[PDB]
Order: sequence, then structure tokens, then C-alpha cells
Amino acid sequence: EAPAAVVTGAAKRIGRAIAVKLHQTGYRVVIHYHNSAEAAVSLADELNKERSNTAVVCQADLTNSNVLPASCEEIINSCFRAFGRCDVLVNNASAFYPTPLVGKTVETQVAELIGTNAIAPFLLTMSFAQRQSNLSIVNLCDAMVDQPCMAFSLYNMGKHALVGLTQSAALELAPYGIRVNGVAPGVSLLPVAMGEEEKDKWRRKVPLGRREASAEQIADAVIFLVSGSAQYITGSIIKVDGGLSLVHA
Amino acid sequence: EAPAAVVTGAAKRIGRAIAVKLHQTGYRVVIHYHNSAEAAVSLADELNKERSNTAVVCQADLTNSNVLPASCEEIINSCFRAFGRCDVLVNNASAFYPTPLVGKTVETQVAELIGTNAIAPFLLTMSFAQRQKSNLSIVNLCDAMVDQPCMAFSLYNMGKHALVGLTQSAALELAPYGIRVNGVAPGVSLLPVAMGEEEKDKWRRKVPLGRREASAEQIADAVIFLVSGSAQYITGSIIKVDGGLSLVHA
Amino acid sequence: EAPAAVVTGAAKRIGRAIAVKLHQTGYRVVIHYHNSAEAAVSLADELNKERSNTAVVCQADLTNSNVLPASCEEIINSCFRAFGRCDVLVNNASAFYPTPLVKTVETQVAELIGTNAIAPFLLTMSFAQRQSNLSIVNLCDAMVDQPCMAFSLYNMGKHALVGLTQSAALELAPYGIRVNGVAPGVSLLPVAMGEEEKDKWRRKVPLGRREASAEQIADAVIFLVSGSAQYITGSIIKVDGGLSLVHA
Amino acid sequence: EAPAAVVTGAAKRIGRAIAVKLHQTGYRVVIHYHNSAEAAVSLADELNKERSNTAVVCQADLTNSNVLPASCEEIINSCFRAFGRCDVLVNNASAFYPTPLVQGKTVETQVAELIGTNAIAPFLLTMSFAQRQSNLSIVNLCDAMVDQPCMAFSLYNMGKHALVGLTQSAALELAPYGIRVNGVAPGVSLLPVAMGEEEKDKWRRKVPLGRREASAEQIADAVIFLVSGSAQYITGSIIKVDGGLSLVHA
Ligand SMILES: NC(=O)C1=CN([C@@H]2O[C@H](COP(=O)(O)OP(=O)(O)OC[C@H]3O[C@@H](n4cnc5c(N)ncnc54)[C@H](OP(=O)(O)O)[C@@H]3O)[C@@H](O)[C@H]2O)C=CC1
Ligand SMILES: NC(=O)C1=CN([C@@H]2O[C@H](COP(=O)(O)OP(=O)(O)OC[C@H]3O[C@@H](n4cnc5c(N)ncnc54)[C@H](OP(=O)(O)O)[C@@H]3O)[C@@H](O)[C@H]2O)C=CC1
Ligand SMILES: NC(=O)C1=CN([C@@H]2O[C@H](COP(=O)(O)OP(=O)(O)OC[C@H]3O[C@@H](n4cnc5c(N)ncnc54)[C@H](OP(=O)(O)O)[C@@H]3O)[C@@H](O)[C@H]2O)C=CC1
Ligand SMILES: NC(=O)C1=CN([C@@H]2O[C@H](COP(=O)(O)OP(=O)(O)OC[C@H]3O[C@@H](n4cnc5c(N)ncnc54)[C@H](OP(=O)(O)O)[C@@H]3O)[C@@H](O)[C@H]2O)C=CC1
Ligand SMILES: COc1ccc2c(c1)N1C(=NC(N)=NC1(C)C)N2
Ligand SMILES: COc1ccc2c(c1)N1C(=NC(N)=NC1(C)C)N2
Ligand SMILES: COc1ccc2c(c1)N1C(=NC(N)=NC1(C)C)N2
Repeated sequence: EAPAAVVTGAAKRIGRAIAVKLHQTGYRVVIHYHNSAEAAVSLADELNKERSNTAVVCQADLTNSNVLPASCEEIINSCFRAFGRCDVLVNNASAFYPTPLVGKTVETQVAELIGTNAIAPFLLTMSFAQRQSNLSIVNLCDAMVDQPCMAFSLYNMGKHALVGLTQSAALELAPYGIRVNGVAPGVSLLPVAMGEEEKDKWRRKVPLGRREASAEQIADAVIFLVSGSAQYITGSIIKVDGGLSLVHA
Repeated sequence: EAPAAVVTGAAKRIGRAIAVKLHQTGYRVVIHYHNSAEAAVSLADELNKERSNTAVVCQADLTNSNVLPASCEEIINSCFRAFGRCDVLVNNASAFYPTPLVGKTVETQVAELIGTNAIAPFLLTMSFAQRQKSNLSIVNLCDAMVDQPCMAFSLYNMGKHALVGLTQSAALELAPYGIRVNGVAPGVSLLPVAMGEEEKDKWRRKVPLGRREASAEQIADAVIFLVSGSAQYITGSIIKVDGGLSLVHA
Repeated sequence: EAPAAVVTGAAKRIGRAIAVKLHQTGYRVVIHYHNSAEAAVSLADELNKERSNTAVVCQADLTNSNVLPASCEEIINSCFRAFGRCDVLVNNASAFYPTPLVKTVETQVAELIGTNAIAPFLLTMSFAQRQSNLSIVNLCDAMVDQPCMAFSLYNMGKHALVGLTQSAALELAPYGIRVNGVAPGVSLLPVAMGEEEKDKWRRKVPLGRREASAEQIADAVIFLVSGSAQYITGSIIKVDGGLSLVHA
Repeated sequence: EAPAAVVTGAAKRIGRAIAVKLHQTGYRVVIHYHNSAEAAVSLADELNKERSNTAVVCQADLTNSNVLPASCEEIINSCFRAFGRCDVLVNNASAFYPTPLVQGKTVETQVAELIGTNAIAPFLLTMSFAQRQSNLSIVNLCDAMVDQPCMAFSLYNMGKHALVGLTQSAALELAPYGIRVNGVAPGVSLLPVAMGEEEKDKWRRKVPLGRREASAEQIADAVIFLVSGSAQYITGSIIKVDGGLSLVHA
């Protein structure tokens, strides 16, 4: 049988490109989504049209709460229900917005930003490992976490925690043959709600080509990490940032 | 008048040594505690014998919940109510125990390890900065071994990495207000008193510099430096106080 | 027609695996050697038999000296001469031995800083000067921050190479030249070291209690040079099976 | 008696500030210099006038060459000759200039000066200080911006990265001897004498904490901390003193 992968937040943008690319490599895919039901189901349709019965969707809020462990278990369970196995987990879903230190409550900001970026990854990792060829997890990190955006403390804390998870799970799961690695974009597909001038400000900072990464360029590093060419790599985070993190103020 | 500092988890061990050294330096202190009321009050009584009206206690759970923000606001408020100002915040309180990937529920483990080590620090930092109305700083107790973690301590390790991110993010964001934000990262310091000496020795033997753990006071010394006038240009820095432990390969 | 790569210290071990894998991916290659002529020629023969006139050999000492500049120019030149282009430079060659704080010291600097850092820097200069998917790959070390006792100079050289990786990535990005690193933990162990000492290292590795093969190291090199890494520069990929995550 | 320190490149700027602060703390000092003979002697004159027979000068080129080991040995010997002991080594001297990759001095000279002053001389001086052997320590002057370097400064960047490696490797290997090895990493401190005010202000405006460069004294304060008994458990640590500069994205 073909191996199977879960990609969180896979209806759009980078998560979609990862799902597409995994599928093109031979994987059956679980397309996790939160709000993007139309685009989720649309992507599965496209993949299934190419090879029947190779894509399912699975809906879940990855906000932190007392029921997040059950939702994460359910995402993994979905892969086993549809495909009888789960070889690859891609932790891609992410909330991203400012939380200044000085209309959501602070408790909601914490639950969303830390839940999606860190807690849900951890719980999905636990469920993935409990339910267990070439098994591996890839976490979508952030190349700029040590030169953060102003007023993004909770997002930055989340992505730092995700680095911690990447290392800790790599150490602990290596005895089970499960590798755990990260891919750290710099600027890739820029937000929908961002203006053109602000987009171009960011592009101009990238040494390699003065432009953002394509979604596909990020996916390429994910593909490498899950491949048979990365069988001795665990606990590594690959920056895919065109040099951006090298540039001083 | 005299500056004031809040120290979380200050009843015992490292937090205690930090509160004492701040007080000896001339600070009035809030001693935050969770369970150790008797130790907290004993310390407050000792410090107040040294100088009257210079130390208060403040009880709070720092586990993540819907009431954590209000708790953190109250902790900061307690310093203002007692001393009329809050110059220094030391994020010291920390939960620490294994959370294997493969008798608390997992959601409890999350709330306690991420709440104490990361979220409560964030919410304390927010309340600290919001309430500012000379030499303001925050010091976060980090962990020098976070890139070489103990097996099965993922949630602990996640919380302490998050604390690094908070240190950096808040240093950048609070710099325009003149508030510095730094960390101190112990390697092996005070081990649990009930841990067998033969187990304590396994750790001590790994430390290059003197084959011994840091005392609480040695950790406090770095905190004192960071809050001092000798560190007025330092922000976003994390000082390892680890006797070279983090340099030793497997 | 086909792209061309220089690999330093390519006659044996990791550099040979890198050369072969590059060849099999369809590069023409320059096999650089210092002492290992026989091995270099043997490799070139094996490759040429596969695809005619696609591998050449190049001698140079990479010890630092007043002639290192010219040596490095020569290595790059020989690629332009054999193949009319030079698409990839792999800085693999390297010296390794203890230099206790408590060979003259200056020979040790020239070997340990020269081969590990200064020659990569001079080769990088000649590579860029003489300029598609152009990239440079430097062989770093995953254990730089938890170093072996009494290996100061070696560790200095490998830290310098990290610095070169970053600095050259920034400076050459304008020319579309990518600059990246691959950092082995324990791979092929030194021929010299005890078999008992070897197993002591194997046992520390989380992923499989074993060293990386040379080919696993090359696999990462191949990724970085490929079209699949066209946005990657200034990145160092550890290939260490988790070794650097293990505490004392 | 009083302890003694060697400070390299101590005639002016940050190195003088370190030698001055060490002297005020009660150290005897060797003022190493290369070209700045007048300024070095002037400083030793000031310090001797404060306390007689507490300061000497010592000339040496720290460019790499076959005699650099002897020059480094002689620097350390000068301290023992003058004061009968050597307790602290501060590796401060540094060459700094562009070395573009795509393109005065021959490249071989650039390598000698930039790698020699920033890394090889620190290594040889460390070797001599340890071999020649309380509170012994070495403090290396590093650079907070080594991971976000200036364009066209490969060789300088290489040398400062090697100096981090030295700090770590030496801390590990010398810990059994009770010698601590740490670093201080400025971001922008005293700007070059040659830089125009306009360009200086461009750098100043990037610093979060105050939009100004560090004073030489602020850099010295962190050095003083690392050598002090307040840092007795610290080895292998590099303290950034950069007002948050390294946290600022492009
Ligand atoms: N794009 C870039 O430049 C950079 C991206 N990255 C990282 O790469 C990854 C992919 O980036 P990108 O595609 O831009 O990400 P997006 O910002 O587009 O978010 C990805 C998906 O996350 C899902 N998500 C958000 N909140 C929740 C929630 N509460 N519960 C469940 N799912 C949720 C959304 O699902 P739905 O739409 O179904 O609601 C969304 O489509 C992320 O981890 C990001 O942090 C890092 C650095 C730079
Ligand atoms: N000791 C060491 O070797 C090392 C320590 N560190 C860090 O240094 C700091 C101090 O270390 P140490 O003194 O050993 O810490 P402890 O493990 O002794 O914990 C300090 C205090 O944290 C408080 N705390 C625990 N859980 C909670 C909670 N849910 N709510 C509120 N407070 C809570 C406790 O207060 P109470 O007693 O009142 O309940 C406790 O006394 C910590 O941040 C730790 O992670 C880092 C690396 C190593
Ligand atoms: N193997 C491992 O476990 C690890 C490897 N690495 C790095 O990986 C790379 C490859 O490692 P490995 O294959 O073990 O390396 P080796 O130690 O086998 O050296 C590789 C080649 O370097 C060449 N070389 C040595 N000194 C000189 C010199 N003065 N002038 C010119 N060439 C010279 C030699 O070529 P010749 O034979 O022609 O004389 C030699 O075959 C190195 O950069 C190394 O530091 C890093 C960490 C661990
Ligand atoms: N100032 C800043 O903004 C920053 C400084 N730093 C580091 O802090 C330290 C102090 O900086 P700063 O005071 O500006 O340093 P300077 O640039 O002023 O140089 C210090 C001394 O280095 C000596 N020196 C230079 N070349 C040689 C050589 N070949 N042999 C021997 N000595 C030599 C010179 O001594 P002489 O005059 O006697 O010839 C000079 O006075 C340095 O290590 C530097 O790299 C790091 C980042 C920023
Ligand atoms: C300012 O450019 C960035 C910079 C960093 C980014 C980022 C965008 N993203 C990040 N995560 C998520 N989830 N979405 C977006 C908003 C696209 N990280
Ligand atoms: C195994 O020795 C360590 C190693 C790391 C430690 C640690 C103890 N501690 C940590 N945090 C907290 N809160 N308490 C204790 C148990 C003292 N980190
Ligand atoms: C441009 O600001 C910097 C930034 C980094 C600097 C630096 C100056 N210096 C450095 N080293 C030496 N030796 N002198 C000077 C030129 C003052 N590092």
C-alpha cells in the first residue's frame, strides 16, 4: 500500500502545497482544515480525481482547550480509518496575529496562538507516536524567531516552543524509528490582509532574489525531510528563507 | 524611595535566594508562592526584621486557565498596593516533571508546565509594563540545557523555549519604555532534597567547573547583575550560569 | 551541456561519496586530492567508464601558505578548463587532530585553520570571481557547540566555516550563488581510532545507535545543490541522527 | 597582594575602559598596544599616578606569523615579570576592515591580520596564560552581530566566530584548572574614529534600548562582572551587551 500523511491546515497556501506535493510523491493524504471547508473538499476532489481514494478531509479547531487532546487524537484516528496507517505528520496549521504587551480576550489569544503553534503539534505528535518503515514528523517553524516582529510575543513564544518540541520529540522518538525535523520559512506567501507596499518592503529585504518563497519551495524541503534521502536526519531545522535571517537591521 | 521587586515562586530554593539578595541590595520585595505558605511567611518575617515594611507575600496558582490573567494582574497590583511602585519582575516559579510522548491528565500537564514556565511570565510581563506610571527590568529563569533536553520532558522543554522567545520578544517591544528584559539559565543548581545523593552525584560529575551544582546564591548573583546599574545596556540577553555543563557532549 | 562540480578531498570517504552521487545525478566532476593520487585516479576511472570524459583529478595542498591563493584559483580553473563552467563547489577537505592548550603550533594553525576555513574562503572567492543553479556546500560539524576535549584549533576552524557560510551566503546572494552547510555528527570514524572507542560513539546516537554512512552525508549535499533547494542559502543542515541533542 | 590582568589593545577605546575599570577594582594591569605607543604610556602614567607600580605597557603585533606564539608568550611573561602573577587575560585587540569576496593588502596579509588578531592570538595567549599558571579567568571580546554580519566582512566574521569556538573549547578544557573562559559581545559601541556623524546616527537609530551606542564603560561593566566573584560558576557564557540590536529584523 501507499504510505499516508496528515497535513494540518492543508486547505490553502503552504499546507495545500505540502499536501499536493506529498500526493504527487505517492502518499495518501488527510487534509486537516478548520474554517476552509469549501477549499478543503475542493482539494480532496482534485487529488481523488488523479488517484481515487487517496484523500480525505478532517475538520478540527486546534485552539487550546480541555478537548484539544481528543481533537488531535481524532485527526490521527482519521488517517487510520481512511488508510489503515499513518506514516507522516506535517504540523503546518498556525494562528498569526499581533498580541501587544501594552477584539479577543487575552485568554483566547493565548489559546489560539499557543494551541495552534505548539500545543496541538505536541498532542498530534503524542497521538501519532502512540498509534505506531520511514515514519517522520515535520514541524513548520519560523526562520525569524530570534529577530521577531514587534508585538508578536505570543506567536513567537509558540514557534519557539515548536523548536523545543522538534528537539525533544526527535530525542524521545528516535528509538521508535520516528524522525522529527522542522522547516523554517522566512517570508513565503504573504498574508491576504496585507497591503502591496508592505509586501514589497519585505521582498526587498530578501538577499536571494528580493522575493518571497513560493509555497512549492517550502514544500520541497518538507518532501526532502520525509524522503529516504533524509534517513539519518532528526532534530534538524532547515531554514528556507533566501538569506533573510542573515540581514542586520 | 527604595525600589520594589516581585519574585515568583520565592518561598524556597532559588527564588528565595533571589528575594534575599534583592532585599540585601535595598529592594522591597513581593514574595509570591503557591503551596509553600509557611516558608513564604517565614521569609517575609525575616526580611521585615532586617528592615520594617519591606516584604509582603502574595499567593497564586500560575497554572494556565481562564483566571490566570486576573491572577497575574493581582500579583503585580500587590506590589503597587504595598510599595507604590514595581521596578523589577523575576519570573522564577516553574513546574518540572516528565510528560512522556508514549497521575495528571495531559491537559493538566499542559496547563501546569506551559502556564508556569511561559504563559504566566507573559501575563506578568504584560501587567508589569501596563502598570508603569528608573532602572526597570524583568529577569526570566531559563534553562541552559534546553537544546540538550532530558528524555521525556517535552512540555517542560517547550515551556522553557517559549520563555526564551518571550525574553527576546518583550525585550524588543519594551525597550522604548526603558524596560530591559533578560534571562538567567542555570544548568544544574539545587537538586531536589529527596533525590538520592548517588543520583545527585551523577549530575555533579558532569559539570566541568568543580564537578558540583550551582548554589542558589550563585544563580541569584547573575539576577542581581542584570537588574543592576552595571547592566543598563543589556536587554534580550540570557546568561548561562552552568559551570560549562551545556558544553559537554554525550 | 551538463553542469560541473568541484569536490575537495574527493578521493576517499565522505568526499568520494559526494563526488559519486554528484556524478550519478549527472554532474561532471573535479576530484581534488592532496596525498591520495592513486585513489583519486581510481575514482575518476570508475566515473569515466560510466560516462566518457566526465571526471578529472586535481592536486593541491590546502594547508595555509603564501601559495594557498594560487592553489585555490587553480582548483577552480581546472573545472573551467575541463568543462567550461563550474556550477557547484563542495568544501569537503579537512584536517582533524587534537591541539591541547596545556608539528609546530603554526603548522597546526595552517593545517587546521588553513584547510578547514581559509581554503574554503579562497575557493569561494575564486568560484564567485569566475562567474543557472550555482551553489556552494561547506562540510561543517554538528558538534561545534559541544566540542571534543583538547580540539580548540579544530573547533575554531569549524566555527570560522559557519561564519564563512553565513557571510558568503549574504554577499553572494546578489549573484544568485547559494551558500549552505552540511554538518555530520559521527560518520565514518577515523581509520586510526580504536574499535572500542568507535562503539562508544555509536552507542550515543539516538537514531539507530550507529554512524552515518558517507552516502547519507552526500544525500544532504545533493539536496542543497538541487532545484529543490533554490530558495535555501545560509542554512546548515545537521545530519547527526540526533547526536547533538544528547546531554552529558 | 593585588591580582594582575593583561588587556590586549588597551591604549584606547574599549580596551582602555576595561584596563581602567580593572585598575579601579584593585588590579595591576599590563597595557598591551601595537601602534598606539603615546596613548598606552599616557594611560600607564595616569594609573601609576593613582597607585605606583600598578601599570606597565607591552608592545606586540598580533598579526598571525611564525613568531606570533613567541609574542604571545612574551605578553604573558611581561605580566609575571612586572607583577609576579597573571590572574586575568582580556582578549580585546582586533583588526576590522572589509574583505570583499568579489573584487592595499594582499589577501594573505588580510588573513594574517583579521584571523590573527581576532582568533589566533587569543588562542596562543590562552595557551600561554594557562601554561604559566584565587579567581583566574579569560574574557574574550566577541561580536553580538556575528550571525547578521556586515556585507563584505567575511574574514572579520570568520575570526569572531572562531573566537566563540575558542571561548567554548577553552572553557571546557580549562575548567579542571579553575580557569573560567567567557565572552562579552558588543553590538554597536564606540563607533570608529573615522566614521562620519551621519553614518554613526544610522547605526544609533537601529538600537531598541535608547537609540544609542554602548559606552565603553558599559562594555567594561560586563567584563568586570565576568571576572568578579559574582560570576564564579559562569564559564563558557557570552554575554551580549547590545541594547537589543541583534533582535531587530531587517
Ligand atoms: N507564509 C510565510 O511567510 C511564513 C509561514 N510560516 C509558517 O508556515 C506554516 C504555513 O504558513 P501559511 O500557509 O502562511 O499559514 P496560514 O497563516 O495561511 O495558516 C495555515 C492554516 O492554519 C489553519 N489554522 C489557523 N488557526 C487555526 C485553528 N485555530 N485551528 C485549526 N487550524 C487553524 C487555517 O486553517 P483554515 O483556513 O482551514 O481555518 C489556515 O489555512 C505556518 O506554520 C506558518 O507559521 C513561517 C514563517 C513565514
Ligand atoms: N534547580 C535547577 O537545577 C534548575 C533550575 N532552573 C530554573 O530555575 C528556576 C528556579 O529553580 P528551582 O528553585 O529549582 O525551582 P523549583 O522546582 O524549586 O520551583 C520553584 C517554585 O515554583 C513554584 N511553582 C511550581 N508550580 C507552581 C504553580 N502551578 N503555580 C505557582 N508556583 C508554582 C513552587 O512554589 P511553592 O513551593 O510555593 O508551591 C516552587 O517552590 C526555575 O524557573 C527552574 O526551571 C533551570 C534549570 C535547572
Ligand atoms: N566523519 C565524521 O564523522 C565527521 C566529518 N565531518 C566533516 O566532514 C568532512 C569529511 O569528513 P571525512 O571524510 O571524515 O574527512 P577526512 O578526515 O577523511 O579528510 C578528507 C580529505 O581531506 C583531505 N585533506 C586533508 N588535509 C588536507 C590538506 N592539508 N590539503 C588538502 N587536502 C587535505 C584529504 O585528501 P587526501 O586524502 O587527498 O590527502 C582527505 O582525504 C570534513 O570536512 C569533516 O570535518 C564533521 C564531523 C564529523
Ligand atoms: N566598538 C564596537 O562597536 C564593537 C566592538 N567589538 C569588539 O570589541 C573590542 C573592542 O572594540 P574597539 O575598542 O572598537 O576596538 P578597536 O577597533 O579600537 O581596536 C582595539 C585595538 O586593537 C589593536 N590592534 C589592531 N590590530 C592589531 C594588531 N595587528 N596587533 C595588535 N593589536 C592590534 C589596536 O591597538 P593599537 O591602537 O595599539 O595599534 C587597537 O587600539 C574588539 O574586539 C571589537 O571587535 C565588537 C562589536 C562592536
Ligand atoms: C510578515 O510576514 C510574515 C512573517 C512570518 C510569518 C508570517 C508572515 N506568517 C506566519 N505564520 C502564519 N501562520 N501566517 C503568516 C501570516 C503568513 N509567519
Ligand atoms: C535533573 O536536574 C535538573 C535539571 C533541570 C532542571 C531541574 C533539575 N529543575 C528544573 N526546573 C525546576 N523548576 N526544578 C528542578 C527540578 C530543580 N530544571
Ligand atoms: C560599524 O559598527 C561596528 C560593528 C562591529 C564592529 C565594529 C564596529 N568594530 C568591530 N571591531 C573592531 N575591532 N573595531 C570596530 C570598527 C569599532 N566590530
